[PDB]
Amino acid sequence: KFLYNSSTHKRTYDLVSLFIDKIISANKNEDENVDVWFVIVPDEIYKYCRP
Amino acid sequence: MKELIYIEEPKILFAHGQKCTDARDGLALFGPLNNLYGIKSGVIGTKQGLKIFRDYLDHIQKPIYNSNSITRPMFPGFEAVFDCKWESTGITFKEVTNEDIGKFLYNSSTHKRTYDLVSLFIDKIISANKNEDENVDVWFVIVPDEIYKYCRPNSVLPAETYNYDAQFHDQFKARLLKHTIPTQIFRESTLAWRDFKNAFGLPIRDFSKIEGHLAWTISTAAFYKAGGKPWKLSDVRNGVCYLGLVYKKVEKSKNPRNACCAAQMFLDNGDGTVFKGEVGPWYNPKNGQYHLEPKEAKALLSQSLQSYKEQIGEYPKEVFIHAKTRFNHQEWDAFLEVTPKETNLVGVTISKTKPLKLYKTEGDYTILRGNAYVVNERSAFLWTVGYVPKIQTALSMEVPNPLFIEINKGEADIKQVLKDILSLTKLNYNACIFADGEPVTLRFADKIGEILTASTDIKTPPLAFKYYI
Amino acid sequence: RNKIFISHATPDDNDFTRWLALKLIGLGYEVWCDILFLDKGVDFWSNIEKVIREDTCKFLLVSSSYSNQREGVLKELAVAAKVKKQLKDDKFIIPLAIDEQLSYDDINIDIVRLNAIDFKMSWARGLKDILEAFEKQKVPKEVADASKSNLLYQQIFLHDKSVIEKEEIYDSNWLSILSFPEELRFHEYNWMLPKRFDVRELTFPAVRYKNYLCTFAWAYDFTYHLPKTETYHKSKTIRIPTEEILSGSYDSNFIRNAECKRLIVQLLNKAFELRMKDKEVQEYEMSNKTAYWLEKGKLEKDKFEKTMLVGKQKDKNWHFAISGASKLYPFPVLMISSHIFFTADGKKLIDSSSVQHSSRRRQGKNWWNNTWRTKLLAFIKYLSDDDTSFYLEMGSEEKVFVSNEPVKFKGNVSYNIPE
RNA sequence: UGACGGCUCUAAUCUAUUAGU
DNA sequence: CTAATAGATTAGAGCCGTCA
Ligand SMILES: [Mg+2]
Repeated sequence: KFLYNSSTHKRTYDLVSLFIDKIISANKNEDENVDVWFVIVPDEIYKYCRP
Repeated sequence: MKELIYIEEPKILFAHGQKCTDARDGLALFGPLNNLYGIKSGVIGTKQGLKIFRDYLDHIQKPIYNSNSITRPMFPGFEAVFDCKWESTGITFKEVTNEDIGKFLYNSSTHKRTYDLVSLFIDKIISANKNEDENVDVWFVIVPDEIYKYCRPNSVLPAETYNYDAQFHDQFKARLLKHTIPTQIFRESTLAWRDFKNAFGLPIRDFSKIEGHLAWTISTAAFYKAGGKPWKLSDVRNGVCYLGLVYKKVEKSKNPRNACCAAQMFLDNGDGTVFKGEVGPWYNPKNGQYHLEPKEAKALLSQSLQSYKEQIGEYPKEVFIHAKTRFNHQEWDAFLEVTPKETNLVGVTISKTKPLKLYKTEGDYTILRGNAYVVNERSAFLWTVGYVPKIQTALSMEVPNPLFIEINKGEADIKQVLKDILSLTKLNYNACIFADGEPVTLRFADKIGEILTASTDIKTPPLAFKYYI
Repeated sequence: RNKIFISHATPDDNDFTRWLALKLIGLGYEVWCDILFLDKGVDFWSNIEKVIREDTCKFLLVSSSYSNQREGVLKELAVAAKVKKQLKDDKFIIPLAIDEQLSYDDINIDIVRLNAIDFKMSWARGLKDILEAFEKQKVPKEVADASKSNLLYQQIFLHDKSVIEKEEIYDSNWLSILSFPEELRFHEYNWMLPKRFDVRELTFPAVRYKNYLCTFAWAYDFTYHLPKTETYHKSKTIRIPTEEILSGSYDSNFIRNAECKRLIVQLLNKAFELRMKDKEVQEYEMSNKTAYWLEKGKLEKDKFEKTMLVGKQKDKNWHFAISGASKLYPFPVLMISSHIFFTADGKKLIDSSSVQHSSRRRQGKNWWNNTWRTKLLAFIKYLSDDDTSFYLEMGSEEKVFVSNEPVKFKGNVSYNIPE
């Protein structure tokens, strides 16, 4: 849904916010200890994230 | 003649799906749930404190015994119990010179010297976290006894920093909250107790017969603070959420401005156990009143319901609000204006100030633990402290006091409420004991409230318990 | 042959032996040990030799300062050596060293030449070494199951440590209230009594309420303090029976039911205070309440029916004391508390609250259930009036009767107090 | 601040009435 | 608003014991 807005800055901001909100929520409010957070990203996101 | 009822022990769960009534026995027999690989520890303190910590770590790799093996299970070693490595080789040292400590603890003002000492320690901790390569699971802060003597709020010495609590521990834990660093504070007289003596040649604190108990407690705290799951409850029913509310006095200003904090517990649905603080501290400006205004009550209940829904996927079928106070009609009307239609909200008050003591007519041993006296369909006394036949002793020394449980609001069954309250006494991760005397929903919420009341700069604090306890 | 025989010292190596045996049973092995059996007796010998000779596949020995030079251990070792010679197995006996005080040069001649497994520095790596040795030597085993160790621990080491269905009776600290006067009276002393009379010093318990006086006393009582009371029209007295307001079936614009109950509780408390003043018992003003205690030498050798209420502790005499509060919930009761107070010579209290706290903390250390309850019932029985009761005098012809025996409770579950 | 338990001391606030007003 | 008399309910600090 996010990667259709035709504005590169807007969709980049939305994707980054979506991912980092989940990562930060996992970090702060949980007793689980995780060292390296691996972010598996689809190819189309990588391709369409250039200026 | 009045009639008493008995409530059976709830049992807790360990590795390989094995149930036991004791945590020490189940840990020595079976082991914990998850698989850590090893604890890498960061030690900040003086040189002698570092040596003391190293010696203690070297001490708990072997079996440690108590005086009596029936009353107190023994400690078979850290790696035998927890199946992970915690040894004094994976240690990083951050030296704190003694001259600075001496310098800052003289300003004749408790607030200023406390602020200076907390700044001194947390500056090194924060700098090490931000700009270094070594990975640390828990930070062990060794504190001399002279610092511990004079840093209490009611301590006598024989404006900018005044907006903080005059307690070293709470201010230290609050000022490290926005960095999320698990830390454990040790006194120097706790790890090496044989060396500190009074003016007679004997230790001030004698751990000679309870060394294994201290090893159990310290090892369990270190294991839990590093991301380990020691045990979990074994008979938690589905669709039930437990919510504890605790009030504190903010003070340290013109307005006492009472504050309220919550703790939440429910079932993961993956057969786990969700147990975390629910706190954005809610405020009441009027002095002496421990009731929420409608807006704050709506916000609190909405947040708790949304958290449960997000974790599970559906609204709860039952919400028990344990509290140490009563509820008024405004509070409960605000509570009921956001609760879903098909949800039952029960508000229970657990009180300790109610004189009643039962004496056995013959023996010198107190009443059996799980006894209860039901006054009415909405009230009952419950003995959470008493004789436990498993360990051949009681949880107290004099005649114990019972808890007065009253179904203040809603419609529930008092026997099930007593059963749940007795079950909740088996989750004190801050200790390694047979059972607690109070439900942990009302204790960890109190700890959270007393931690995030020592500072005013805290915003959106973390909810994991390892950053407060 | 499936058994793994564990030899040890019976009363000394129990902790390690239990730990290792239960761990091995959890891993799935079959273990023979003498701490896994109840109802013993003639089982010793003529059965040990049989299991060593015909069932044992590995002989694990626990080597310590206690098992070195022990007769049973040495005889079992001799039998195990004969069995090892009987079979083609040089690795039939495995020592496990656990005692730091047992030097490797002080080992008995039977196992000086054997390669042992070390346990002193840690037990986890010793267990791993045992498991690796068993896997390398192909010791028989079933699938791993920790339920066997759980069941054996429950049935052997938790045997006589459970609750028992046994009917018991307990004493409490509540005294039931037996009698109530038939009416509560409001006397309309409309601007006839002084405005600042401080009615708490009257002869009978009274409480100001509006332009009235709530009391249990008689219409023209307390005429000494209020001289202008004989000329009083008794028809203007508001009379409400006590049973109706106790049961909650009374309410009017003059006074609500809760207020009536509160005033009754106040009257009961004041009557108890006045009667304790009548009883001539020493006072002690605590933080919020008042306690009552006895001097030295008031009782016959400080006893009331072979129960001491005043005693000694170094330089300070200790005194058992009580405090009482009257409540109407759950049922009308007088609740009693227990305290200890300390005096320099049995007659003057020490004026140091910290010293009192320390003495009370170090004196109740050795007092168990029976001491507390015996002292409490003795002190309560000392106050009894004639045979089974105690009256609080609410007026010239009004009394409230309270019991001298506490309320009993009954239970069906207890323990066996196995010394 | 390794825990837990039991005590003691010190504040508040509410409710009713009395005097303030 | 305010000064007393109660009952009834709330929170805060601080000290002492754990063997046998
Ligand atoms: Mg802790």
